[PDB]
Amino acid sequence: YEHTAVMPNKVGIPYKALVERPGYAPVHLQIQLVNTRIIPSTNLEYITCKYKTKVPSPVVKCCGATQCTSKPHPDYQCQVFSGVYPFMWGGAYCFCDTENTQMSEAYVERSEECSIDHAKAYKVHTGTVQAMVNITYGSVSWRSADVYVNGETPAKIGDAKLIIGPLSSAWSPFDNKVVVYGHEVYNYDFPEYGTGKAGSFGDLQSRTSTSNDLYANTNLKLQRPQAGIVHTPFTQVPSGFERWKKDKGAPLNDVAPFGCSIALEPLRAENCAVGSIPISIDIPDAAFTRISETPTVSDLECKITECTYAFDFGGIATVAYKSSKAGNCPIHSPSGVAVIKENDVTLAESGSFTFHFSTANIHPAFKLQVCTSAVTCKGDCKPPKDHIVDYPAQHTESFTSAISATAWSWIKVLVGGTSAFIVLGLIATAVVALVLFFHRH
Amino acid sequence: YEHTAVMPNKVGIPYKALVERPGYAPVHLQIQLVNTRIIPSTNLEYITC
Repeated sequence: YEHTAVMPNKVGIPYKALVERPGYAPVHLQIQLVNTRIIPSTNLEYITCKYKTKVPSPVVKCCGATQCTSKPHPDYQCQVFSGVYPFMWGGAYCFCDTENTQMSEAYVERSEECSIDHAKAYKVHTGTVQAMVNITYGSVSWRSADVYVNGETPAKIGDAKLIIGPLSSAWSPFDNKVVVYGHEVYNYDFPEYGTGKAGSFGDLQSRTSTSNDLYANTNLKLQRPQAGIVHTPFTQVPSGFERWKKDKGAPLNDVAPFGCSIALEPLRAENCAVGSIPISIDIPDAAFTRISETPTVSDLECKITECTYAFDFGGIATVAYKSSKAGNCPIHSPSGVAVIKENDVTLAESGSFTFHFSTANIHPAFKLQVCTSAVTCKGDCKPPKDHIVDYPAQHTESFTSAISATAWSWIKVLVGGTSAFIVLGLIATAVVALVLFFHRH
Repeated sequence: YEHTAVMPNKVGIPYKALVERPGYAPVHLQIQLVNTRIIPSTNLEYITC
């Protein structure tokens, strides 16, 4: 038997339902989620790290001049300085006074720390969604298996085939372009490998972690060596990756709404709570019993001894039955006013059992069924003493769940008697037309 | 759990109350005084004999 219904996209809260099959006793079906992963499809554009400009040794022409060729190198710079006349250890180096040439060639490469700390630039394209569901029905125990959240894939868990329906919203926390640095991800824009502003983020872009190609602008500029010493001095703007690591916002795993935990190695977005998930589970008939197998119950009276407003299970009710024989049949509340903590019960010959519930109403008006026989429960509830707790809400909050009986009666005379007061005023007009018409004849 | 009330200022008469924690059984409570001493602050000025 198939069972198709809808489910809120929650992790901790189970989904309790009863399957109504004609000619068979109803069975208890419980669905619980464990994880909920949103996995986009990403492609790496480039990586970024701090640079390191190595300077080769210069040639010191003693009497003459040289030139240089445009060597293929990232941010390669060249100049020629004349009349240097350098001094080394042990006297001067050249002989021609005020007629010399120093090379001073510089070149930019990536650092040796680039294999450890780097930022990877990704482009996010919408991908797949998968989750993990816990399955139990009847007397079969809890078991779990991974499913795929789409509209097509059948997942066989246990003996039943479950199709998890698609999400009701395509909301994803990721932007078009994300950057991954170490443990956390960010929503940051890129210079897109063609640009780089020499001090901001893309002053060293390499297409992969070991690429021979390397784009790097760093505003490198060679300066003149001074006073007769041999060195190559340069001048460049500082690192844009180093500047990014200080002037940096909050990561996406501290900013993302709906409680989206963000993991790394397939770049998922775990345990978001948005939308609804439809289901379709084909329960086998081997877990179904006939009407003659189950014991019928009668003479049901339910009394709520104590109720509390909090979203712990703070409502206790005792109900006395009169069954035909001993047995075990599940209980369930179909309405959304109350959820029920236990599923089955130990029946006897005209006993009484207690069940724990958790509502969000001042006056609950739910009903529950035991061995396909209904009984209505009602009572009053008190507010809880606590202000802040560490566990989420087991129930659900409706529009009319906060209205007490005194305030419900107060609005029943401000729209009940007042709207009926215009009925008195309208019929006085309707009879003054009749009493004036009768004056003529 | 915290329970607040008002007891009278009598010595031998015990105060009885029933605390009501929700979800739990009530617990009897009994507070009784033994002494009640008012101690003013004094400073000696002189003695006489």
